[PDB]
Amino acid sequence: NKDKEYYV
Amino acid sequence: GAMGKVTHSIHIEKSDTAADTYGFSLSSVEEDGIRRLYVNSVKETGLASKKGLKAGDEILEINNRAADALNSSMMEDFFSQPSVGLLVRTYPEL
Repeated sequence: NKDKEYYV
Repeated sequence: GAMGKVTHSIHIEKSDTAADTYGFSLSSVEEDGIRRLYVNSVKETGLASKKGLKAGDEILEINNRAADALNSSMMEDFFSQPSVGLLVRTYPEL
């Protein structure tokens, strides 16, 4: 259950 | 082979990258009722890759703060900065 992905 | 987990820390700077991106993503997940942060989307030959990050690595701390003590306001503030420190927990690749 992923609720956000930060692309850095 | 992968038996126990290994914990290590790295400090990364945007000025050591070609295009001001570290080349990885952080996945915020709920896993069996528990909030966790994972490394994901590690670009081959990116800075995070050079520093030995792997997709699926658990992020235990960012800038000396436990992952479960972070919120989205802190996350955005942290990754707006020119550098960042991470404590991660991993298995040997093989």
